[PDB]
Amino acid sequence: TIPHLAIDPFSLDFFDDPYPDQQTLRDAGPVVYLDKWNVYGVARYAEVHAVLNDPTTFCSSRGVGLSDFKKEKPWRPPSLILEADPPAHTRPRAVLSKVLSPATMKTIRDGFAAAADAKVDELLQRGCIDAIADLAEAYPLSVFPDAMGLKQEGREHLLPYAGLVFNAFGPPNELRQTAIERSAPHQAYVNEQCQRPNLAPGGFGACIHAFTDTGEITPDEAPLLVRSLLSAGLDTTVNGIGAAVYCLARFPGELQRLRSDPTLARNAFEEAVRFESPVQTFFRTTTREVELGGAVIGEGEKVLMFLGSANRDPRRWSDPDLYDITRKTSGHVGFGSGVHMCVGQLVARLEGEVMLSALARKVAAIDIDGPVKRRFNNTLRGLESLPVKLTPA
Ligand code: HEM
Ligand SMILES: CCCc1ccc(C(=O)O)cc1
Ligand SMILES: [Cl-]
Repeated sequence: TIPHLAIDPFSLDFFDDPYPDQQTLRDAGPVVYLDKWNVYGVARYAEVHAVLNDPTTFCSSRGVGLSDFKKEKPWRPPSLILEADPPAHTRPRAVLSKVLSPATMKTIRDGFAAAADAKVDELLQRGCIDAIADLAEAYPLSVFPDAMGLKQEGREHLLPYAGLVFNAFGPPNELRQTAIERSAPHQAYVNEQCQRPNLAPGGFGACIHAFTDTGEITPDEAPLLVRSLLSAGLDTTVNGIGAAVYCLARFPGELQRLRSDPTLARNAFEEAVRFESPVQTFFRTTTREVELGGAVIGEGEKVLMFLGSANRDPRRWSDPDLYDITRKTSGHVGFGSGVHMCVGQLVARLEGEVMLSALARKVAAIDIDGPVKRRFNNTLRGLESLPVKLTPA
């Protein structure tokens, strides 16, 4: 039989410090039932990995939030990629893979790296800065909207829209209800920018539209795929970079190793994604009765995957609660796993790498010098404010 737990993984108490409850979730069994929301939960690495890698049994087209699209109306038209299963998923996935391809990274790296170096030089002139607003947020804002081909006007709607998207995967708690209440202006802005004439030549948005000539997607699919990048492409990186800086600030020995070998920048970022898991949770819906970790789950049930917990599971990781920039990080599930594994992962890693490279070369110490404030969101883990003093190398 499956253990029933009263833990609310979407409560502010949980967000404030999820680690003890995540252990309780892992140790109760391979599959638990969360009475608060009437969903199954898997918090160990093995089951999270298994669920992610069986999209046939554990589907996405009934939503990857708590809401079951078979029962309730989606809050916005479903994503053609995140909220689709093969074979409908396959061609939109291929388009985004090509738009954000290894070859595409060559076209943006120079500019992304220059912007990272410039940002760190700017911050060093101030010394004492907020590593969230002034760095984790400022840097992606300085490169990603431009890479998308967005106009300047209205960009202030991007972070609010993303906060909404990520809150909306949650249960109908206050965070979700308030986000949806306030959604109209952000939706209006984002939806408008997804149209072809509003996306600058050569940018990711224009490229998605260009693919409508190939037979991979129709012209009416392009705006929703642009919408995907404007939903997933900014706030994720904000929280990833924030995570990495927060790790370096707390683990000075690791900052020193990074300074000594800046080639560790990419793995130092990857390890931060594992360690903090800025994207904490996703759901699937079962398409049949299924046996998972000795437990039987009926058809049409929501299954909550704890990515952050999987990334700290001692059954998989040695010293999971240590930040180690030379850890073998391959296998972590912070970007997911399988057919939906983050299609933007090369952009995320590029941003993280060039920022950590800039810090590695320019900064001697990162010392927290004010109160740290956490930001609460149904799906994202990260900080509201991280006051630090940056000492120049
Ligand atoms: C550190 C930064 C990021 C993290 C931690 C992250 C995390 C994730 C995760 C866990 C998934 C899997 C969702 C699932 O299995 O249902 C995912 C998918 C996705 N991500 Fe990322 N992401 C990041 C950055 C980005 C960026 C920069 C972009 C685009 C520029 C992006 C676009 C997408 C899209 C479109 C999907 C859906 C892919 C599919 O359904 O096939 N993400 N991401
Ligand atoms: C971690 C990224 C989560 C995510 C992925 C895809 C979408 C979308 O296609 O709209 C929105 C959010
Ligand atoms: Cl929308």
